[PDB]
Amino acid sequence: PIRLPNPMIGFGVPNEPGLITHRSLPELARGPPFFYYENVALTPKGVWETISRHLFEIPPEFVDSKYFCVAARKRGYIHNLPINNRFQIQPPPKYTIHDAFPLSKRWWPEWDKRTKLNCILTCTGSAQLTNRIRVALEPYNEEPEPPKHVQRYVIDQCKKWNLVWVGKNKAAPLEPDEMESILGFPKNHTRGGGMSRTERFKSLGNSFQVDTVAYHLSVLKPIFPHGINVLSLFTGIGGGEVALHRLQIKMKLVVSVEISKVNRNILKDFWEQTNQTGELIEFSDIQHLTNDTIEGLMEKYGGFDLVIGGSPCNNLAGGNRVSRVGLEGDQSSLFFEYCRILEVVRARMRGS
DNA sequence: TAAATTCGGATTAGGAAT
DNA sequence: ATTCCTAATCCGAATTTA
Ligand SMILES: Nc1ncnc2c1ncn2[C@@H]1O[C@H](CSCC[C@H](N)C(=O)O)[C@@H](O)[C@H]1O
Repeated sequence: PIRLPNPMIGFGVPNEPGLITHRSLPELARGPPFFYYENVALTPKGVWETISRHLFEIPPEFVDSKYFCVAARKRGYIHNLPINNRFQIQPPPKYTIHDAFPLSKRWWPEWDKRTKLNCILTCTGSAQLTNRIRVALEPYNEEPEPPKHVQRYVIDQCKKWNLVWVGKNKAAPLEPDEMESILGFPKNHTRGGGMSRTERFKSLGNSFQVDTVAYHLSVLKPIFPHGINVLSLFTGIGGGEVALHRLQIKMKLVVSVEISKVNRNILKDFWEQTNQTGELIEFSDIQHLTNDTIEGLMEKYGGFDLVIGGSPCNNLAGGNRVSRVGLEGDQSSLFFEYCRILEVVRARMRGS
């Protein structure tokens, strides 16, 4: 049974002890191509053991992105990248609630001792929840401090729904541009492209924390001085593309596979307004992307140097109330589609 | 009818006391 | 090996807005 590390610092995080500069990886796991798989860390029993077995028995690297941003994000990363001499993209985002939310100290109670947000999810706190918190604190506004039982109803619900103090006894959840900034994306990365505000919440909560991924992908910069061909599976709003962009790693070609059209619109928008000189190729459903097209694309452009993606975690997240059935759920089973495409790439890159 | 709103517990792990 | 607590958690779906 894989037991998650405590602290969840992986092979080491900036400004913290325990950095490991060398690991031994199984020979069946060696590149080329380099690959990078991501999923949530807190899965049902036995999920990561199944994932590792299908990804060459590489032990996952579990990192909580609270060591990179203000909001926790416990994820497991399986990859065959070198782990020595990583680096972070500058400047790093704000570390604490005080610095991330400057206007917060006007409304923040001193019995709310949070210095760190919980994980950014796809379903946001209710407006009726903000009211039930405002009504609970109302009968104690001329008292210096409300009682204890009134305090932890508010504190437990603020932690449960990731609420920040925005007004007088007003605890409201994060807005999309605040999620964008914490997740390492530039401002208004997901505003246009036909994305409704509701769709912005779901696309953001499902995405990478760019600084964490960029820290891991930073070892690629000395290896490829002329750029890389990238195979992006389950691209989303392009977390890996943004990370590679901030690392100043040229993207000669990006074959993206992402089924949501507004996500594909967000990526093409990002591709043009960053003036990417490379070519972007967008596919929709991974279940219709045949092995022969992969080989066909690899023969035109010369194989992929990196295969990066994160399969759906719908059936693995603890927030799922009706369909948290594990790796064989209808959406998270697309993890084996990731292994399918990756095996095609390895066939040409390394042989047998 | 796209968009917005609301509410709906269980599964893990760990600590600490039997 | 049990019991008992705190604690975090890339969510679905039914319904109403507009
Ligand atoms: N059948 C399918 N084919 C291709 N993509 C799919 C798919 N089913 C779900 N997806 C996509 O897989 C993505 C996983 S979310 C991961 C996206 C990435 N971590 C980011 O930075 O945004 C989702 O955006 C979802 O739309």
